[PDB]
Amino acid sequence: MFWDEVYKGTPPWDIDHPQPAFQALIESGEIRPGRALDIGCGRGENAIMLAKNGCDVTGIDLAKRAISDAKAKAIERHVKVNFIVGNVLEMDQLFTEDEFDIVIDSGLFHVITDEERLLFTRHVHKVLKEGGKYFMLCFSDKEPGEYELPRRASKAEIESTFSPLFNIIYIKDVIFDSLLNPGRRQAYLLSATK
Ligand SMILES: Nc1ncnc2c1ncn2[C@@H]1O[C@H](CSCC[C@H](N)C(=O)O)[C@@H](O)[C@H]1O
Ligand SMILES: [Ca+2]
Ligand SMILES: [Ca+2]
Ligand SMILES: [Cl-]
Ligand SMILES: [Cl-]
Ligand SMILES: [Cl-]
Ligand SMILES: [Cl-]
Ligand SMILES: [Cl-]
Ligand SMILES: [Cl-]
Ligand SMILES: [Cl-]
Ligand SMILES: [Cl-]
Repeated sequence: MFWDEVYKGTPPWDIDHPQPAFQALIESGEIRPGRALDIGCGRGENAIMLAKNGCDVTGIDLAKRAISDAKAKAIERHVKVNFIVGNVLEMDQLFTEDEFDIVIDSGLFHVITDEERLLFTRHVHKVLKEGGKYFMLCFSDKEPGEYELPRRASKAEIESTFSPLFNIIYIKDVIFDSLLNPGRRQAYLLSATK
């Protein structure tokens, strides 16, 4: 399918290190040891980073190629991570309620379609523990109107999407590392709690 196609090679988000915004959450004390889920984990850089910093990590992604490459990376780097092929819009059949202390989202929200957004928020909300944290990284949208392609998320769009089920702690300007020529893209980091 679609996501197997993009992993026939190295897509622009598929950097060889964890995203700096998530590394900084470790440095700032915001990500503390617990059970963590990386939704749309790709080839596993952020998930492995969380695992090397005291978390029990599960990563879920639609693309078997990404999951297979993520697993091999964890094996190479002597780290234990639970990498599984799966659909975040169906993960109620994979995880029970109130399971994860942390959910990280590095570019998944960015690709979730409008008609799947409410369902997406509900599934993320369901698998998080009481008091659980959701950290989401996306490209920032500060331009009036919605002509920009690919989509980018404004603070209003983020607030409108995640306020119904989450308490928003902050939406911070950050950088998103990319393989494309402006290798640093303006981005938002949402910190939210269940
Ligand atoms: N419904 C869904 N369920 C699980 N994964 C999904 C999904 N829709 C898209 N994805 C995955 O979400 C990822 C977005 S690209 C981001 C990959 C990784 N988080 C990184 O930072 O490198 C892709 O790997 C894609 O296969
Ligand atoms: Ca806009
Ligand atoms: Ca937008
Ligand atoms: Cl990093
Ligand atoms: Cl599916
Ligand atoms: Cl279903
Ligand atoms: Cl479970
Ligand atoms: Cl629907
Ligand atoms: Cl418009
Ligand atoms: Cl880079
Ligand atoms: Cl709640």
